[PDB]
Amino acid sequence: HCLPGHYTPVELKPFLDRPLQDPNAPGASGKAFKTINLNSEEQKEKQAGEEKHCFNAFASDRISLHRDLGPDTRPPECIEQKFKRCPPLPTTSIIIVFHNEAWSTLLRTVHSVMYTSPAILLKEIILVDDASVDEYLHDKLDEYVKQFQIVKVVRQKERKGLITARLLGASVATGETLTFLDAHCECFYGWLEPLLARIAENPVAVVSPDIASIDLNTFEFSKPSPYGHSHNRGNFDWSLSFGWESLPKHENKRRKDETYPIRTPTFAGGLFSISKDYFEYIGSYDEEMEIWGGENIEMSFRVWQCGGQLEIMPCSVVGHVFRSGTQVITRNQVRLAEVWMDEYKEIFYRRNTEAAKIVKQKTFGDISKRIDLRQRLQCKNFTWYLSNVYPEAYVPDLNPLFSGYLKNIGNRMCLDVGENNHGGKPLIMYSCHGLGGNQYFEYSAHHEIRHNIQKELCLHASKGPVQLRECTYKGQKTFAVGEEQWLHQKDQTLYNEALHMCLTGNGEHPSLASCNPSDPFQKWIFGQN
Amino acid sequence: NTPIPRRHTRSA
Ligand SMILES: O=c1ccn([C@@H]2O[C@H](COP(=O)(O)OP(=O)(O)O)[C@@H](O)[C@H]2O)c(=O)[nH]1
Ligand SMILES: *[C@@H]1O[C@H](CO)[C@@H](O)[C@H](O)[C@H]1NC(C)=O
Ligand SMILES: *[C@H]1O[C@H](CO)[C@H](O)[C@H](O)[C@H]1NC(C)=O
Ligand SMILES: [Mn+2]
Repeated sequence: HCLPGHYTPVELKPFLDRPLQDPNAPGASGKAFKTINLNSEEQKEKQAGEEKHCFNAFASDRISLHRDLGPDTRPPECIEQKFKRCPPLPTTSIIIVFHNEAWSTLLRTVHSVMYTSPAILLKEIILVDDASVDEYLHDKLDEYVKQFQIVKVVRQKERKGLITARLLGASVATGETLTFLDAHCECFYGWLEPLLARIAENPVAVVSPDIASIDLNTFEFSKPSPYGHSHNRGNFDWSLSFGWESLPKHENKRRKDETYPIRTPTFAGGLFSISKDYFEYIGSYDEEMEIWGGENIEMSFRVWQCGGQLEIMPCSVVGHVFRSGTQVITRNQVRLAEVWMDEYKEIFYRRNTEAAKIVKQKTFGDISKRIDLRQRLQCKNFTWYLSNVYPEAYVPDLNPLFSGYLKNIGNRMCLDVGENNHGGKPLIMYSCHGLGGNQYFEYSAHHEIRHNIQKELCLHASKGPVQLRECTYKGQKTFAVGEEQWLHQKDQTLYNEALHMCLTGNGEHPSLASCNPSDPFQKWIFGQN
Repeated sequence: NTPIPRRHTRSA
């Protein structure tokens, strides 16, 4: 079953030929649809759509389910890439989980897949209904989908979330590989072959496309650039949030051109392909995780520690409509920390008070099956992960000198880094929540007040609003500069030695003021959670 | 009062 040479373009022709498109139609070729100066009914429809789907459904509903994305703008080595017939390209089962998805967005996803995926690879499209209410997602969907012959709806009767839905999808799939997509995606030209070719070469590779943005207001598709605009890897922070970071120099050097995988410490986890056999062998998903949140970080750690490769294939591009309770997500994160993170789980627990509580109350469930998996696969430990996969990571102290919150006596609020503070921004005063996160601060042996969830940031004294800056102390040669050294004095003042001034919690932004221990706005409690 | 940021994946 193993033929010589490379697949021909005709061998890889798609499952369905895209009908000719109207270049001046709304959102043609992936262009912006500006929905502006609407009649009175029209503004009510758009507003309704926005509240139901958290994207401009008014726009989606006026854009073709068949829209092309214009010329192929990938790097030339992606466009010219040829694939060996031995080992053969494996078949794939597409698995899409949906819950109350717009019709326009779900069926544009399914049409996109059929117009872009080689017929010889596309075994089936499995749509897993996670207990949708919308009636059009019941019999109308079932009947509409029959014409495509390979599309099947699987009904999860009660809402159990993405994890359970994906495992149900995988249990009925007959493809050699599984390809997970969300229900609001558009495939670019050539997206599937690079994922399936990489699994063919390396059966322990878990491979993700480069995920392009579809704009939630205009549905503009951010097209790839032919230079390959400097790529991102996935990471995590010590709140166990998924994030994106630049490639290190060593990875830029290894990748001779864009057909080379990007090795990624973590994956976003919405869009990826895996050998169906490897998905089973590596322990699928932790069945005791509820709804969703954390499963992509858990699977990242498990794949790396248990001997697989987590890769982004930049020749593979899929667009996704990016958008924008806590107990379920925190419990999922505690279960992954308890199984994979060894002694480093305490770094996470100190930053997420709800997680520390779930651990102390032992409400995270039995993990014996995931511990047995880790033992049976002889997985490496989290020290090995950090040394070998993510040697660039900032790793906080396992046992920091001190951590907690900084509560102001004057206004009874907490010092707070605010949203999206990666340095260079002032701080705010915010209601004390006791949750850690944006109110988490550590005290160091060098008298620094660190906020160290993603970057190592230091409270940095200035004439204006105090700021967070990247700490100057980071190893043996370096020093903590005066602006980043603080004394918590017997009068409860936070004193900067360099500027001879005290932090005040008055005004919009905490600032330095002449030291006045009578001023309750200058009195701070460095409390423990 | 805000949660520990997540709910939808962020883009690059
Ligand atoms: O209760 C739920 C909530 C979400 N999803 C699905 O899980 C995927 C991820 O959710 P969403 O797109 O909102 O997450 P994001 O992509 O923004 O991270 C989508 O295919 C959703 O339809 C689900 O099956 N059940
Ligand atoms: C983790 O494995 C490394 C080698 O990869 C070893 O040096 C270290 O002692 C192990 N850690 C623990 C806590 O066993
Ligand atoms: C959520 O964001 C608000 C500001 O919008 C505060 O920074 C608050 O501290 C945050 N909550 C947590 C738990 O970090
Ligand atoms: Mn999504």
